[PDB]
Amino acid sequence: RESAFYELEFGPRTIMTLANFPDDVLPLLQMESLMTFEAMAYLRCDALVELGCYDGRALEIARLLNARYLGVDLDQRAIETLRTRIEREGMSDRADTVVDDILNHTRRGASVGSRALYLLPFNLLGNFREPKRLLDSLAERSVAAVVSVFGDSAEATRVRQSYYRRCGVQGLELHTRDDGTVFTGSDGFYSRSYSRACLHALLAECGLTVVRSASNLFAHCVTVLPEGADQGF
Amino acid sequence: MDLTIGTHRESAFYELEFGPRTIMTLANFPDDVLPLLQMESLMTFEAMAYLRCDALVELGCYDGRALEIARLLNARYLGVDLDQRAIETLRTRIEREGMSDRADTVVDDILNHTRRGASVGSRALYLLPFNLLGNFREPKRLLDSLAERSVAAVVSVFGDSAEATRVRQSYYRRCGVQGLELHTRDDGTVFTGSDGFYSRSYSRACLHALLAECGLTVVRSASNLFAHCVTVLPEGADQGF
Ligand SMILES: CSC[C@H]1O[C@@H](n2cnc3c(N)ncnc32)[C@H](O)[C@@H]1O
Ligand SMILES: CSC[C@H]1O[C@@H](n2cnc3c(N)ncnc32)[C@H](O)[C@@H]1O
Repeated sequence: RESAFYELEFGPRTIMTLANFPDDVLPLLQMESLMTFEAMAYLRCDALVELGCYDGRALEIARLLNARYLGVDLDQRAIETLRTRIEREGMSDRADTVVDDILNHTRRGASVGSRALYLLPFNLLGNFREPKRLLDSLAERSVAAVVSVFGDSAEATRVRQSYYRRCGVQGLELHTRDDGTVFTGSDGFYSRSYSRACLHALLAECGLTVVRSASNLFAHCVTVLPEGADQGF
Repeated sequence: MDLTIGTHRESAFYELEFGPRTIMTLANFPDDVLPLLQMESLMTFEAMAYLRCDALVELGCYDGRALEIARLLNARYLGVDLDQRAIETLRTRIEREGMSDRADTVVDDILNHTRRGASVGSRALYLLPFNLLGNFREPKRLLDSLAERSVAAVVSVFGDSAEATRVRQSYYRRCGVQGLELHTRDDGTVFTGSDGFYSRSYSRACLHALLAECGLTVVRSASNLFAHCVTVLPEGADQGF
């Protein structure tokens, strides 16, 4: 199961500590941040729900839009950092956190605001062997999602190999596929990249319409609407 | 006549072989640096769209930390840095992302560029990212130079909160700044180092006062626990489309 590696004491910390990031990770994070900001404005989302938020990697986006924020992560320590930041930034009335599995939240959690955008950041979707389970759950509590994945360029694969080595992923193996590159590790680590075509196809199969699609050397970022989601203001 | 007079100007530390690399390597960043970088990225993106800037000039761009902003707006981009290795990385990325027609780089002192450089596009926004302004003991000459080739600037600085000062101390130690000293001041804490390293933070009030003294009007101001980011217009810059 996808949650196995991130239930390990230092699974999340090793993956999300900036100290383990090659410089070339930054353009993926920057594209995703800008797309999330623009999507929330255009689709009139009053709430941002960040799945796998760690220490609140998208909190600043909600802050600049005066939107509600919910961060969901399994990492208790990273959530305490986020809780402290929310308090010190005077955002207690607008921002909250939950320590839970993201699938528990998407299937069972209460609504955040009236029009919530769900962010799947920094290749979160790529950590799922069966991603349809997560994508199918989004429609219930959201009018929109932003999905950020690693691409399948030679440079993307090289950056990822360097990244996952620095994180100290054990039994790290590279598996070249048609529609992306899969990395596996011995402690249940799983991460795949996506071709633009494979990502679009997967999203269509789960009833998610692509409104915006951005690509750089390292990443694909898409803004999607559920089929049957209200498109109003 | 004098052995070291004129040798500790802002450019001195960044003319050292590994000066730029040590400061701009993402691995040396505490996690709490990321909200500063995210806020300035969002403000730069929004400013360019609203003010109809067709060009982004990133001063101290390193490997092209704001290239993605220009790319997502289909804007022209110029990256200015003293670091040849980081500019080479940026040139490769520009080629591979098919931006050779609209993105360029210069290896030069940012002050040489702002004083003597040709215009970029028709309406350029100048980005002073990641506390660049704070590396100057006397920043007024840089701010005074901005009006000539720009209709707008985004200025990103560390704030003077207890947390900001602690994050900066951790950050500068991870960069391996030698003889690191912390100088507490009301309007922004100053860190110094052995090889000419100088970095100050700014209070909201001090940053606003400095910008006004240099004829730069704040039109948007954002703050978090760690940082202040402002969008400024020069007094007399055209504000058309
Ligand atoms: C951005 S993907 C990595 C981050 O997402 C978090 N994460 C990954 N999978 C889950 C999950 N199933 N439930 C909650 N948080 C998760 C990890 O703890 C880490 O902070
Ligand atoms: C964001 S401040 C650090 C970055 O700005 C660059 N930088 C600092 N001062 C100058 C300067 N005077 N001219 C050019 N690049 C500079 C450094 O080389 C580094 O990439």
